[PDB]
Amino acid sequence: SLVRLLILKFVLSMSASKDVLALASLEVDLSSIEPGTTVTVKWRGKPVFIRRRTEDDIKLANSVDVGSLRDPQQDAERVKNPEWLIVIGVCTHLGCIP
Amino acid sequence: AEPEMEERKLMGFKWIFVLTLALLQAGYYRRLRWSVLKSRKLVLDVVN
Amino acid sequence: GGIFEALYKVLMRRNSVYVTFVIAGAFVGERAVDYGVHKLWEHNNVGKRYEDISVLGQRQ
Amino acid sequence: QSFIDPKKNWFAAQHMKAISKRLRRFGLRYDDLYDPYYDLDVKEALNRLPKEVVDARHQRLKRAMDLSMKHEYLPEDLQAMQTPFRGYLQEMLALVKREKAERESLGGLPLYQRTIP
Amino acid sequence: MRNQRFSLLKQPISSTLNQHLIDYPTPSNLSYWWGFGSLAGICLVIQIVTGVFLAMHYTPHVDLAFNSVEHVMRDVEGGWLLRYMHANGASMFLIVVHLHIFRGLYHASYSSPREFVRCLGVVIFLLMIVTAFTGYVPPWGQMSFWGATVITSLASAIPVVGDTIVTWLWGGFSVDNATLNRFFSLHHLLPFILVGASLLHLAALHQYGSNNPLGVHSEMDQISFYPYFYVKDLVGWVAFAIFFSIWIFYAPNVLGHPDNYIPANPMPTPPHIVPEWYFLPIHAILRSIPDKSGGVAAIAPVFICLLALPFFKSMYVRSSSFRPIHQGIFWLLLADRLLLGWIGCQPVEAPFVTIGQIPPLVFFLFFAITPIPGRVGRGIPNSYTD
Amino acid sequence: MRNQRFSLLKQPISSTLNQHLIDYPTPSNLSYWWGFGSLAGICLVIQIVTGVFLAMHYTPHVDLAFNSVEHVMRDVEGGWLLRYMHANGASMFLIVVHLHIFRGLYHASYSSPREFVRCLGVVIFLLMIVTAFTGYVPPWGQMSFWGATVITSLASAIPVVGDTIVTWLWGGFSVDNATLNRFFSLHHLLPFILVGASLLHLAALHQYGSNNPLGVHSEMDQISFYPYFYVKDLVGWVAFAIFFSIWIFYAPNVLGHPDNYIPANPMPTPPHIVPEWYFLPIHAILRSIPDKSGGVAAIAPVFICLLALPFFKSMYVRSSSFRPIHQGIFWLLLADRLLLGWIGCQPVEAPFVTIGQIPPLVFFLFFAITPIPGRVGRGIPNSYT
Amino acid sequence: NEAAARFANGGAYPPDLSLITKAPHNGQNYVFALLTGYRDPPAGVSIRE
Amino acid sequence: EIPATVAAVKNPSSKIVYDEHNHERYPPGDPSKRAFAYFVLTGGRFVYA
Amino acid sequence: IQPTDVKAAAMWGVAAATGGLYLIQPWGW
Amino acid sequence: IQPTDVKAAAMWGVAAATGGLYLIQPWGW
Amino acid sequence: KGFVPMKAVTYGLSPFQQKIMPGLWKDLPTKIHHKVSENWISATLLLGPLVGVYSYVQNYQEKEKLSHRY
Amino acid sequence: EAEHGLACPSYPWPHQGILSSYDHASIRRGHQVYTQVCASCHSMSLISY
Ligand code: HEM
Ligand code: HEM
Ligand code: HEM
Ligand code: HEM
Ligand SMILES: COC(=O)N(OC)c1ccccc1COc1ccn(-c2ccc(Cl)cc2)n1
Ligand SMILES: COC(=O)N(OC)c1ccccc1COc1ccn(-c2ccc(Cl)cc2)n1
Ligand code: FES
Repeated sequence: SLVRLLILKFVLSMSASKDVLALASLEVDLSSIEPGTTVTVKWRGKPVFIRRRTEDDIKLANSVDVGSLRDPQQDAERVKNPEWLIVIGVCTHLGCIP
Repeated sequence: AEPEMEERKLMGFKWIFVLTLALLQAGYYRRLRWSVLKSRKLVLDVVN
Repeated sequence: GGIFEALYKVLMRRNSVYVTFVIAGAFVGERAVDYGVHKLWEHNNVGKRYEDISVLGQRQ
Repeated sequence: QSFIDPKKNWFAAQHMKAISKRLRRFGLRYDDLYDPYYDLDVKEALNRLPKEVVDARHQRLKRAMDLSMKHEYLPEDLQAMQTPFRGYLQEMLALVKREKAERESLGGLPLYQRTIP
Repeated sequence: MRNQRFSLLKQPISSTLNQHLIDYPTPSNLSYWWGFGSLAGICLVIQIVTGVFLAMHYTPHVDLAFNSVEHVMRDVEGGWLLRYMHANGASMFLIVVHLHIFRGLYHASYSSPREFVRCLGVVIFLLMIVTAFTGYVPPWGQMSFWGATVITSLASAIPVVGDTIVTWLWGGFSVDNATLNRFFSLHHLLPFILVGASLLHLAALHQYGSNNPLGVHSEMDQISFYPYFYVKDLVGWVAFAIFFSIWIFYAPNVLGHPDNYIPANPMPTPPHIVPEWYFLPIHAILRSIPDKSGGVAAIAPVFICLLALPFFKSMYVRSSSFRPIHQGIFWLLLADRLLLGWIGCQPVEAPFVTIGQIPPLVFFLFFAITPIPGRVGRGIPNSYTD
Repeated sequence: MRNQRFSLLKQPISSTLNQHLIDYPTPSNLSYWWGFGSLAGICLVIQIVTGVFLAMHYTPHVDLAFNSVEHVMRDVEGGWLLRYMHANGASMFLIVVHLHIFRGLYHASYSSPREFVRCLGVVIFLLMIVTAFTGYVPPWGQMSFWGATVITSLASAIPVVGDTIVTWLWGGFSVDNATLNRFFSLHHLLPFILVGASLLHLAALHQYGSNNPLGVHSEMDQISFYPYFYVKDLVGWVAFAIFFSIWIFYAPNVLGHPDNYIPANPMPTPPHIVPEWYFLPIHAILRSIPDKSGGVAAIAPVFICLLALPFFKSMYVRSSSFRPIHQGIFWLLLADRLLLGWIGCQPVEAPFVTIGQIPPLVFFLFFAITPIPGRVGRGIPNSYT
Repeated sequence: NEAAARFANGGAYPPDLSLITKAPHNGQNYVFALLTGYRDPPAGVSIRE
Repeated sequence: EIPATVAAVKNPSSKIVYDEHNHERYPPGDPSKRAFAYFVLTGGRFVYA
Repeated sequence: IQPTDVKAAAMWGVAAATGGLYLIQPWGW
Repeated sequence: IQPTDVKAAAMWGVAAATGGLYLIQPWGW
Repeated sequence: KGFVPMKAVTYGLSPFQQKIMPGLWKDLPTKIHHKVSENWISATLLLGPLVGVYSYVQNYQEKEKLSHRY
Repeated sequence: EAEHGLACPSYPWPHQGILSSYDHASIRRGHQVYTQVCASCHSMSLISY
């Protein structure tokens, strides 16, 4: 039990602090741009991506094979608007902003 | 960007020159300690 | 060849004099080479030093 | 098998004379490359051999470590007198290994073991 | 013992230094390829002494770290020499160890009875990689941020405890001041583990001695270490200090990236993220797999097939001087580790996706076509016999 | 060697651990006073492990150092345990080593053939003092500033160079951010020199073995270290961890000063500048001389008369059990090192100027009245016969 | 600050020039050729306002 | 046929031949180059100081 | 004895004139 | 004999699982 | 551990009876021809696959650059 | 082809060489180009007076 207490106390102090967890949820605003361009604004420590894509982009966009996707899901559920797309700007692959 | 470039090129000429003199001393010192081995004669008995 | 026996004649049959010659010979040699680098430098660069500025004293 | 015999194959009769050329310049035989520190069975095959056969091996190995320190080869008089591939070790080493495969199928502790480093 | 004294080097206070550094018996035909091991122990002492003086002027804080490195370069007496010796000195420590490893593959130095000497050195190569990576973050430039992001997020493809690994390594939700402060504490500690693992790696070689360029039993012609292999190691420490002085005084920024002179900005990405030259071969294998969880699982079989070389047996000839076929495979592997380093600094596009998938296959066919000469080769004395 | 293998502990991979930690021959009558040496090697490992985790959250800057220590105490998971183990753990490392040293003076363990074991341990005591002093500055409170000022300016009384020594140690004209940054770099380095000097100090004892409570030649009755002196050393590591846990959980600030909770201000002076309890005897000798250059020259003869104990010879009896007069001088020196510690936390006034000048004299009369029993005592077998 | 610097320049930030010859590749021939390199666009390229 | 190492202990000849592939010898009747060998080893011990 | 005296003195005048040879530095001579 | 060697030896694999979740409770996997 | 019983006769000269330096620039044309007529299949295996791959990449990149131009 | 830029040529700067120095009268003139044309929108912030 003494080896149990010590090893857990040294490894749990590396996890995350009470002041880092206090900055984990909040509310911020954006501004306007024209259809098809890019501008980002910051939330906690990372960006918020951006698209309002045009009428030529209603094609080459969503009617591509659903069985050729690494994970298959409709475009209609990731969008909440018929032409806008703005979602947290970090790639799910390796944490890089593309 | 580089305010040290003149203090740097003058220190590097002094010590590359001085170190190519210690390389000529150390190749003489090496070939002097190894000359009794490199010229010895040895007879052994075996043929093939 | 007579300078070679005569230079060993006087100094190193001893081991404290010898340490004088390698310490004190490290100085005359370090000043003989610092002098020649400091005169090949100001001969490749004429007209480029700080004291060769024609408007040095006068900013106003 | 069928790809290693040099009197049937052509690319094994050129691998054979490449090692034969390189052994003659140091005056070594192919069995002198067998180390009693690599394989503990090679240490036993050399203790069962006559003293005059092991002594000629130790003198061929000293002549060759002397030629590679000096960066030279045997002179060409002595290179025509060399016999690589004339063996002294392969038959005694097969006998020691055959006796060890019999002591294991029948139970029985090994006669010599390797030290753990 | 004896009844009264004799030479003072044979006294107990200096016996471990006498019998292991002065009177130690050495094969007499060792070449200059046996000189890169003491050269690597000098490169480790240079990094410790230079880094202890660099840490008296460095501040591990995200608001103060980039400006502490420019304060050393500009306001500290001789401080530009202290930094350039340390940044370029980590490139000299990797050139010397890479030429050390390729000696041991040519002369088959991993073989019996020297398996523990090989396996203690694969652990040393792993501690060197972690130390150089974790220390490249303290300057806190644009390549010190976007290189710690690309590597620490690669542990998020491990099954389903791996999302709890990355946020425990980071100390938060991204790379930030909790990550820069703990990368500094581990960087003072890991060079001192590297010292104790190098003295242990040398006690394993002084149990059987050294190998030689002929590969044979060598106990009939052996001389002592002093003065014979001390004065030819001294020719190597002076030829090294000339080569090291053309990187400090005349080209101190050739071996780096310009992007580490921009302070770290997490909103834009640099156009191309390339590591230092000595991480380029494992960076091209890691990007060659089109799945990410299979990319971490191609780095661990690099360190598994290295750790499992000395345990295949049937090979009585050691040196590549007498082995004409395995000698031609050595020069064909060295051409592949230099082609994998070229690929690792190119864009991920055509044609570098095919030329970066075949050399990871050829690199892993070296460790499977070694033991097949351990079978076909042991029937040579029964065929070539005269 | 043998022809095939046997017990695996007698293999080369574990010979140095077998013959020095398991099968090593030990005198059979060793008491519990021979237990404080492995206890001091555990206190050194606790300080290294706790400090490596403390340095992942500390910032060595004068604007950020005091607030990094309160961030550990308040926002890091279990961080108050990491600090209290490290601050109180430096007091446990000095209690254990002080009881170690007084064992070696009672049983005369410095004597032949064990002179190199004594002299390697005086070097260890010097590396422990520099490490604890240099580490008491990183919290950057009012006693971390006015203690580094009182000690580093004491080198300004060394002849002609002097004032060039102090401005090179400081990095400027006062104690400031150049001094706090270089005190942090040396503090990560000096515990790892202390490790290599402790393994060297143990190779010198395994050349002749250990002394015993009777002081005699002991090679006719000796047992092995495992299991006999391992299981009675384990009784000592559990009695220690109880005593160490009443300083972390129930009294974590008794052994410190309150003034180190005020952030450092170089304009006012605290009313009384007192060090930690384990520096109080050498602080009373240093303030006992009314000249300052003769104060630095009374600290260096403390470490000279320590390093020159094992080189007086004529003493064939070792243990104080059979020596009734030198035994009474041992208990009269221990009463003086506890009276010099009391004086070192008092004001510099009457009557503590006379009671602080006589115990520095009595402390130096212990190392001059040892060798005179090395002369009068060797004529005992020709008189009492 | 950096926010007031982008506002007076159309969103774009003009960098710090104390290390600008070390921060791009070929950094001395690049700053010379950029400042004396403003030309007229080729046929087919359009630029924003 | 006598062994070569046996026929060398029985014939102490005063005409000895060494190996002359790497070093040539000074012919017998020349002084020793000990003083020259000291002065080359001093000008490098200047440098290490 | 008496050689080791003077032979203590010759290199005792080396330190003196070897640390009088690394810090204060009249350098023309 | 030799069966009872392994018929013992695979329950220390499991004495070690009573031990492997004893302190860490590795949860997601 | 280190003993091989042996039988040999060795002769040796003194260091200060020989010529130390001149055996370096002795027959350097003959020394060069020996190294390059014996190590020419180990350099055709080291530079060969690198010159041939660099030729492929420069030809691939000079035909997708002239296919994007209008 | 316009994604990384055009490649700049190589100019013989007066401080390029193994024994070449800075032209100090050209540093003097370049501080005057900076302080009148450049300092209105660029900072240095590492260089003191
Ligand atoms: C900090 C890094 C290292 C240090 C200080 C070091 C030190 C040494 C030294 C001093 C030798 C003495 C003989 C010689 O120089 O050849 C040696 C031999 C050896 N080293 Fe290393 N080494 C290091 C890294 C490595 C690595 C990375 C490997 C292999 C993966 C390795 C494998 C070997 C082998 C196999 C030998 C013996 C070869 C022979 O004797 O023929 N070492 N090492
Ligand atoms: C006790 C040992 C060491 C200490 C205290 C230390 C300290 C430091 C410090 C303070 C820095 C930041 C200053 C700077 O950026 O130049 C740094 C950077 C660095 N360190 Fe170390 N170091 C140590 C050993 C090593 C070793 C052994 C290696 C490599 C094997 C290494 C590799 C690096 C590298 C690559 C950098 C990056 C420097 C740059 O690219 O600008 N360090 N080190
Ligand atoms: C590698 C070894 C060590 C490291 C990295 C280390 C690190 C640190 C750090 C970061 C601090 C400042 C945080 C704080 O104030 O609590 C500190 C303080 C301190 N250290 Fe260490 N330490 C080490 C070993 C030691 C040792 C061996 C000793 C004593 C012999 C020691 C004595 C102290 C003391 C007395 C303090 C003052 C703490 C206080 O009073 O608040 N340290 N150390
Ligand atoms: C980091 C601090 C120290 C460590 C780890 C250490 C370690 C040890 C150990 C493990 C022993 C053997 C066990 C024992 O006899 O209790 C020992 C014995 C000894 N130590 Fe220490 N020690 C340290 C400090 C000191 C100091 C400060 C001194 C003296 C000024 C010293 C002098 C001695 C002596 C004289 C022995 C004699 C053994 C005997 O009397 O039988 N040590 N040390
Ligand atoms: C000196 O460091 C760099 O060059 N770094 O790091 C900031 C860099 C910079 C830019 C891009 C990539 C890197 C890192 O490249 C690699 C490639 C493989 N590893 C690696 C690292 C640790 C371990 Cl355990 C295993 C593999 N790292
Ligand atoms: C834990 O540190 C303290 O208690 N410190 O230091 C901030 C302190 C605090 C207030 C007052 C005095 C001190 C120091 O007291 C002493 C007394 C003697 N030494 C000493 C130090 C180093 C050397 Cl080499 C030799 C002698 N130090
Ligand atoms: S998001 Fe695509 S790689 Fe990081």
